[PDB]
Amino acid sequence: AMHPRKDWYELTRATNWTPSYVTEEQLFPERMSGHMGIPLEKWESYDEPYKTSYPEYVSIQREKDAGAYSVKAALERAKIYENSDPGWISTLKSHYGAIAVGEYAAVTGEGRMARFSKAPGNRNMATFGMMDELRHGQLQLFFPHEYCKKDRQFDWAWRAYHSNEWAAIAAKHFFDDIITGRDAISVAIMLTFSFETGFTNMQFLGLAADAAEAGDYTFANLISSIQTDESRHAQQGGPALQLLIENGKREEAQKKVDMAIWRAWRLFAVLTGPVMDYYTPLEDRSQSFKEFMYEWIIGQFERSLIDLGLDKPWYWDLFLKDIDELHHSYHMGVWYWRTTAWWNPAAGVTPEERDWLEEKYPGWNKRWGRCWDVITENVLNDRMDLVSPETLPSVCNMSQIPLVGVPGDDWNIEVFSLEHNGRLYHFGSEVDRWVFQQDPVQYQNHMNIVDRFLAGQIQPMTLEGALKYMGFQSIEEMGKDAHDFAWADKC
Amino acid sequence: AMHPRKDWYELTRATNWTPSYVTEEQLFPERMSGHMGIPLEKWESYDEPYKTSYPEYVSIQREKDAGAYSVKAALERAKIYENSDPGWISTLKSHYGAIAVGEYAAVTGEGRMARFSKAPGNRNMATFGMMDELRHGQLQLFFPHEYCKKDRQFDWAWRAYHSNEWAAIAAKHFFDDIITGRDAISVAIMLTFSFETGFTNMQFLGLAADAAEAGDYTFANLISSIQTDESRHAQQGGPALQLLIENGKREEAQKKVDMAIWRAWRLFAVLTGPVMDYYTPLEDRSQSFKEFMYEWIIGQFERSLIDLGLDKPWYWDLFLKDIDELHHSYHMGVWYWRTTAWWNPAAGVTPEERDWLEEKYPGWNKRWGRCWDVITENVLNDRMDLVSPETLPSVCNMSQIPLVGVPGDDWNIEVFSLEHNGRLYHFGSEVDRWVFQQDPVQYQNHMNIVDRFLAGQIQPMTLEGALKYMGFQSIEEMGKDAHDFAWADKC
Amino acid sequence: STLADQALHNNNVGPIIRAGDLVEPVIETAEIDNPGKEITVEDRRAYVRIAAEGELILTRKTLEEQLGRPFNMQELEINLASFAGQIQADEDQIRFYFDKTM
Amino acid sequence: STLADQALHNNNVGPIIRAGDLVEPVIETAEIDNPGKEITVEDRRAYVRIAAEGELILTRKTLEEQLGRPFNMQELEINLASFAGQIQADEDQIRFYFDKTM
Amino acid sequence: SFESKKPMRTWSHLAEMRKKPSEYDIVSRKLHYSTNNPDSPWELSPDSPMNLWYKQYRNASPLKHDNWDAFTDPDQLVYRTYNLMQDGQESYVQSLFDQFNEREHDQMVREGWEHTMARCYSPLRYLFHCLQMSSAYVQQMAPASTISNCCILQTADSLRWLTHTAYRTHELSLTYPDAGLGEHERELWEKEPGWQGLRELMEKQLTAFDWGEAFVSLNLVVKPMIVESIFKPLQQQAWENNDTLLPLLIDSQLKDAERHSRWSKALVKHALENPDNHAVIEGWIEKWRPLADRAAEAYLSMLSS
Amino acid sequence: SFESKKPMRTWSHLAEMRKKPSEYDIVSRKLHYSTNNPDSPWELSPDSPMNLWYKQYRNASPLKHDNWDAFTDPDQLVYRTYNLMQDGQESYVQSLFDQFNEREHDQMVREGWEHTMARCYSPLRYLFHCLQMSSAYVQQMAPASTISNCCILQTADSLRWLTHTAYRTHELSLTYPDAGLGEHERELWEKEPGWQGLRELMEKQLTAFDWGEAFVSLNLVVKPMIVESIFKPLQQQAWENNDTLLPLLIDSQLKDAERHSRWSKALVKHALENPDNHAVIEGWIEKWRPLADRAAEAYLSMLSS
Amino acid sequence: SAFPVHAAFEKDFLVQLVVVDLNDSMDQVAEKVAYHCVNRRVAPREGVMRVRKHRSTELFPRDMTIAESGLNPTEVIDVVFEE
Amino acid sequence: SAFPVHAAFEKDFLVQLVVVDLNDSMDQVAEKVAYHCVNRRVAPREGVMRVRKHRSTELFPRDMTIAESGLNPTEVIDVVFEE
Ligand SMILES: Oc1ccc(Br)cc1
Ligand SMILES: Oc1ccc(Br)cc1
Ligand SMILES: Oc1ccc(Br)cc1
Ligand SMILES: Oc1ccc(Br)cc1
Ligand SMILES: Oc1ccc(Br)cc1
Ligand SMILES: Oc1ccc(Br)cc1
Ligand SMILES: Oc1ccc(Br)cc1
Ligand SMILES: Oc1ccc(Br)cc1
Ligand SMILES: Oc1ccc(Br)cc1
Ligand SMILES: Oc1ccc(Br)cc1
Ligand SMILES: [Cl-]
Ligand SMILES: [Fe+3]
Ligand SMILES: [Fe+3]
Ligand SMILES: [Fe+3]
Ligand SMILES: [Fe+3]
Repeated sequence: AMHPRKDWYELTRATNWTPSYVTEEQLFPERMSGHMGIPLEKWESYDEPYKTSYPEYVSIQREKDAGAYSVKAALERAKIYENSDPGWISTLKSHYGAIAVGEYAAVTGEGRMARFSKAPGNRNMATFGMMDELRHGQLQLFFPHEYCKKDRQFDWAWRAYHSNEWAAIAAKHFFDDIITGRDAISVAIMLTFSFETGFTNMQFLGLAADAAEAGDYTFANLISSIQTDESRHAQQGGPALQLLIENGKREEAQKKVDMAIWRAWRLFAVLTGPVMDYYTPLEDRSQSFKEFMYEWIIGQFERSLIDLGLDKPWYWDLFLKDIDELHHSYHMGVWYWRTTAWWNPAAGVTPEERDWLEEKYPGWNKRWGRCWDVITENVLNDRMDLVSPETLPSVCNMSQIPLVGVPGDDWNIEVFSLEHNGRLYHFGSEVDRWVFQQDPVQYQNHMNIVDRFLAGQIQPMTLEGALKYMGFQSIEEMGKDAHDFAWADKC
Repeated sequence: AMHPRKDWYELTRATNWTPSYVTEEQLFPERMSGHMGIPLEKWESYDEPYKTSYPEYVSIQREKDAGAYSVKAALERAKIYENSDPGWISTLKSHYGAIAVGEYAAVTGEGRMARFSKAPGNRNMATFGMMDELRHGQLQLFFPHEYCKKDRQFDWAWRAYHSNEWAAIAAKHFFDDIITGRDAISVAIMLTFSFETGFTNMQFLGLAADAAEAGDYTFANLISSIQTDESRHAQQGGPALQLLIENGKREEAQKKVDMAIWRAWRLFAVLTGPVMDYYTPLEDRSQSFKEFMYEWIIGQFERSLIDLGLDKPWYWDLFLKDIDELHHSYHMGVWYWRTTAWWNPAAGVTPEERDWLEEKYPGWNKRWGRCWDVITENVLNDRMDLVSPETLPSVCNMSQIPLVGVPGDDWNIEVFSLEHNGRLYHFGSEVDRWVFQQDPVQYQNHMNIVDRFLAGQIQPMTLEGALKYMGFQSIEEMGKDAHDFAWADKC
Repeated sequence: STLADQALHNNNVGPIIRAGDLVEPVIETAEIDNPGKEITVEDRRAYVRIAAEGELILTRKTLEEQLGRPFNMQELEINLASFAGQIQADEDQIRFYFDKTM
Repeated sequence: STLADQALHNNNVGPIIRAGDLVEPVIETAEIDNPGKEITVEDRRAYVRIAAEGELILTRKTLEEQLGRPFNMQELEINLASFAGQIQADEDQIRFYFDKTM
Repeated sequence: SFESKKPMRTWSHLAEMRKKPSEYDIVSRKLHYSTNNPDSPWELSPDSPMNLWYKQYRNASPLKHDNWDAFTDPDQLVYRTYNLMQDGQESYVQSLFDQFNEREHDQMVREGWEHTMARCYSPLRYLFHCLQMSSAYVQQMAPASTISNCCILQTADSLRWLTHTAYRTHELSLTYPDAGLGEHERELWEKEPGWQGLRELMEKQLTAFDWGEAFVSLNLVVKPMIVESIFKPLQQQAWENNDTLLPLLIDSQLKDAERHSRWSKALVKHALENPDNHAVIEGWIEKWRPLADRAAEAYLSMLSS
Repeated sequence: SFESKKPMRTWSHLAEMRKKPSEYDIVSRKLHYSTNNPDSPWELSPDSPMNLWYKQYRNASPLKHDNWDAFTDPDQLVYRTYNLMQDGQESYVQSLFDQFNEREHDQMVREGWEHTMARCYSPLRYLFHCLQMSSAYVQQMAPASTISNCCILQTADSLRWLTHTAYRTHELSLTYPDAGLGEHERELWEKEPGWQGLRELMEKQLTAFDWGEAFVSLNLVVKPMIVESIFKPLQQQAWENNDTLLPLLIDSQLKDAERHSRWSKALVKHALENPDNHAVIEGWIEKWRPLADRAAEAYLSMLSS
Repeated sequence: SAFPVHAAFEKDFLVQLVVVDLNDSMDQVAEKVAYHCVNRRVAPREGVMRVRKHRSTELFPRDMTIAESGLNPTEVIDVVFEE
Repeated sequence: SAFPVHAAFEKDFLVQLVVVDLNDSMDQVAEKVAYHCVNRRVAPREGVMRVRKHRSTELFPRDMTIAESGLNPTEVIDVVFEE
């Protein structure tokens, strides 16, 4: 006979002890632990709601991978690369590049917890979380690797995090802030709670629905299997939050959640936003970016956050306005400066798409449409010099993404600037400025790509010099219009 | 026969015309008008909900004053000055000083509207508002004047706004920002809507209830008659807000409301807070400061603001926490530095009061009570040097009130600092810093009393030098403990 | 904030009448002119807060009867210290009301 | 924000099941194990969002019957892509639930 | 050191007065704290927009005096006594309106008078509102509270006259519904030649932002012209056309106008204690008088045609 | 200028390899971007707390090499193959647990063995969790992903051993409910002399923050001691006390331990390509060995008493 | 005497780095910004381009140079059209 | 070599202006702040007073002077007790 896990599970997490040969603070230093002075004894109350055990984990994970790899192997000849709309191919390229090596960096967030968390259940669940992120890093290198021989832009699945390309710096500045650059408890709250229960569902399930509509089952099957792991290890955050609140640290907990959600939001608006409303073929758009936001972030995540006893973030109304607006501008910038991307942005502004955009975001044509009208005219008249940039965008010193606003008929744009230690910084929102002021030692001496350009670090100071600095190795790697402007024929 | 006002009222506000000999912008300059580019024609839709006409106004106002003065005359021999608890007398002294000449400054806010508003109904209602504030200024000089011959601290009903005393600078920095220092539309929204429908009910009706419990009917009758005027002229703001929203200026309107509410709040916490929970005798406390806040600001004002289509301010949760906390600290500071006030603060910490405080603010004794325990010990042991200050408090560069936090068992204090044009500023909240960043040209070269002290403007640099700078003219005028420490006998 | 949320989520409208000869006549009038609305009254000695859900009407004619002397609607200003709700007022009555339901 | 307020004010709980052999068995099981709760299903092709108000139980025993093959509760992890509500799970069942009512 | 001092019988600023302070003195004197600090009128950044406006259009006015605060309204009106006085005047006017309406006064005016009213009387609501707006401006800019208080009451008087005009415009339209009474006044103010001199004068007066020039152009040029060239000529015309109500109404409005003239002249007397002010005042009167003169001439030719 | 280049058959960093890249190479190699910029490991302010931690305890380690990334796990394990291997091993262990329980193995151990288990075996859950925590630390600090991957799998193995111990502690308590099995292990770890050398060793090893010293103290000192002085002696004692399950369980755990020894030795071989590393490694071994020795001595005397 | 500013052009969707000259007039600043906006993402139109500090009400005079303006390098300006 | 700081003392209700000296140690800074807090509004207690930049985690060394600290005049410090 075997004994059920409930009868012996407590012993697997009876691992806290009273140190004697070193102090508690030497063994769990606040800079790496983030216990906020809460004593060890209080951490034994931590109770992970989504448990597993070693023998179950290896058995189940063996099954998960056997299915992911089997489906990939079976569909190799389905001609996704050759037959898919190029905007769908650019979606894969952007996903693997923005994600693969970030998953592997998440191993380190989980390791920070496995060593430095004072909660014994957290240390064990983080050990499984370490393994999960290893899985995800290895899957999302293995899957795009077969496309290396087709297209050098697939090399960026590996290369992106090793470059100074603008989107890679935006990703690393975010992941290094929430995942690898803070104490274990900050990781629990910012990564496992805020990011992994909140935003990743957009990219790993939201996008999966579009992938299935697009007939790319290898990819939809892969990313939904990955999210099954996230659903487990993401449940490390809630119990940590509950404990912090119980021990008089609600305000500190709330501030960490509010900061992580905003930082995550600006990044998803630049990656997932343009994918969902522009790169994905109109016929495959399961829901709009905003509709998916309302399902996953508002209906699901925010409701969970309220159930746990936290408050809506101070900037809630700002956030909602941003959902209607930000990514349309981000898409425009990514497309206009496409040569600096490692994927091929699709413009997504054929009349049929513009009608969908108008239905999903009433007022769209009088705003962003005004800019696309000028761009479309230039493309039709073959004035191509006017469709490529000859200067840099101004860039947020938090998000590392350009400073944007609403264009067209009710033009409004606002930059939020700050002097700090004899330096002028610029932010894309009140909230990004606020994040900086929350922890200036984290950020103060960081230089964004524009700051580096102005400081002489990028030589020559030309578009070409910037491209070489950003890590581009051949003419083929630079982003182009996905359809080589064929969309203009429909205008 | 006479014709009813409804049949001829429209003609009293058919006063907009199309200028020809000067431009519309010359006649209504944006810096004084604040029309935000909204054309004249759109302002004719403005419809004041609380109308009157000249012949009704003079008749009704004649009656209002005949009652206020008759009651004062009839109760002159009631011995309020001699028989009232000295904390009640200090409440009168603080009220008249903080208020009388501010009412008269409000004439100018209403005049700014009567000349520069593009809405014809607003210009006429502001003309009555000009008259109303004249009334209030004149009443609140006339009423305390009889006490000049009893007590020089009553001279401050006239003198306060002419001084550099700390509370007078806090009042003038606020009223000059919301009343006299901005365009007509800013006045409509910040003064008539935010301040006059929101906060003044606390001081003119909240306090009136305490005055009636205290048996001071001259004062309760006076301030409630004054608020009858406010209820009319305060209704200028709502229609302006509705129009701004209709004409695509919701965000600008919302920001102005959010700024004015916060600025008003910090001032009421310093004046009305200590009055309601400490100076007013325990037996006369109709409700606590927090209870009155929940009735007037949350239940009444915020519900009105939502009905008009605005949103709860971004800082709502901060505000609610502040209600539980801020004024206890402000009271402590005003009492500790009492010598710099023109009234006599009552400590309000006898055991019976401390029990009420604990009931109204659970956790009070473990926080502020810790400080009062030390103070009380010193008073009992006649260590009086330890009950008077030998340095300055640090002061907010927005509110002009000291930087405070929660003391005692869960000590927490936070200063929000800012570098701007080579100068370091300090604020008492995230919101006060935010207000500064909203309009730095309004504030940047202002120096608070501490800034002036450090710059050599206050000579000698001593407590006595500071007192002379603040306008004190005799030893009797400086604030003392209201009960000359008799409260310690109950401890 | 549970307390604050509940404080905010009201639809209470009505006059706040300062102490004096209009207090009882206005309470009586609120009852008469809003049949089938419950009227709530909070007495704060210097003023009384009189409310109903969503809408509260005071008619000049009823107020005159309850007060017991000739009364013109504009005279209520002598004693109307504040009010909850938006206001609509003419020679015949005053309506306190909200557009929204919370 | 009217739209956002209404989106937030839900008490929906339940599994999000990725495309595969568990979709229909879980929908069937949700119906059977929560008699007298309405079950809502939103089909997004790559996943299905299955919900009930306040609480949704899945029992191993019912799931095994609906799936048609031997099944241990931990196996649901292969196909549980996400979930709404807090989770309580053991060898016999899984409960999705909220503490609060919005 | 701080010395002991006894309670004063009145405010510290009045404690040296010879005579016992009046109600007027106690509630009206030295209330603008915005004149205390030349470098920042208002308790804000010294270069804030409204600080700069006040430093430019009040502090730096050519009209100069070392004690504007010493100015005294010759009528010594306070809010309380103003309402007592005006309630009496308005009650009288309302009683006239009531009785004249009972007698059907409007029915018996000379043939065609309703048309003269529609053209020369009812558009005065525009002119009167301009006086109202302009009075409010001198209120907010004047460098002493005792001056500003005169302006506040003057603003209220201008609204009084506007309201009389509105009421009577409507009333007259009831007897004469086919004269455009209450319908065509804006068109007339904007396009009728007789109104153009007036409208040009006021649009320019309203854009004179210096407090001294504002006061002089309004109170010493515009307002005496209205008494001479509008109020009195209308009374004359009403008498020739059997309108016996209009002369009585205008006589009540003239009591207001004569009070505005009294405080204006008291202010001139106070200002001329500084010899420099004679040239400053004279030059503004000469700058503004031709606009005023052309205003009056065009109106009278419209009225007498 | 930008030249045209053809697609590569593999990642750009592997494109020069002689042999076709394996699954291991593709998914494991050169993934720490945090080693690219010596002045800021992480994409934050170069003086942020974690940048300073990494510059101090990784970059500035005395253990030095110009290409840590070239390190190769001799077993070339990836997540997929690790789970295949361990699912086989764990299935075997679960099958042993099931069958031995059916045979009532625990009932037939020598008299008193349950007490030796309660004292010498069940508190190992503490020691094993320390190995787990420590492996996680070397993972997060190691300067190549191929080293870190060995540490991740080693962390998982340490949790495997902890879990075996928990399961068997509970199971044994069912036959022997009066030996404090599952009740007194923390007290023993904290106060029992035989555990004190071990607990002192691990508390100090866990506070060695230099990645090289962490690796050497954990993998070259602590872990070989556990094989020699804990695992093998327990198998011997189990055999003398008719516990036939424990030797079989320990043999499965020893396969893990021998794999950790293999990658550790491969790393030493790679590090010793730099002659400076011999003295660095030797000196850390000499620093740590006496604590390890005293750990082992106290344990064995507890076990054999 | 290169002078970097961050410039937001009326009706455009972003702020861009534009490198102007210390002795450029506001008229010349406006033209250099427009190069990177008008006919790229912003439709051409009649009127006069003016320069202000970002979010300001006050426009700089057209003939004023950037050195005379007191602007600092990397400050944000708007380029808008007179109403 | 007067040096103004703004100082928040542990358990007190406010931040105060305290004028220290450029060459004061953190130990001496702590004492000068405590003068204005301990036995006025804060109960005396055993332990060692330490100085940090306001809201910081890092304490300055006890022997470090304010000149060596890199603090600027009018910056905010906390004075707290070692745990
Ligand atoms: O490269 C870019 C990305 C986003 C924007 Br917005 C502009 C440029
Ligand atoms: O000169 C440059 C033009 C465009 C970019 Br992007 C960078 C440099
Ligand atoms: O976010 C960025 C987009 C483009 C450049 Br160039 C720099 C940053
Ligand atoms: O004078 C003071 C007023 C308030 C505080 Br808090 C401190 C001092
Ligand atoms: O030296 C001083 C002490 C206290 C104050 Br308040 C001002 C100056
Ligand atoms: O708000 C203040 C209180 C006391 C002083 Br001293 C200065 C400012
Ligand atoms: O028309 C009105 C009647 C009464 C009041 Br109170 C307000 C306005
Ligand atoms: O114990 C569990 C059973 C099933 C799941 Br899914 C998670 C935990
Ligand atoms: O202004 C007016 C005075 C009395 C009446 Br009746 C009408 C209007
Ligand atoms: O770790 C374990 C493996 C198998 C069983 Br049965 C129990 C525990
Ligand atoms: Cl903010
Ligand atoms: Fe992952
Ligand atoms: Fe994850
Ligand atoms: Fe008032
Ligand atoms: Fe008012």
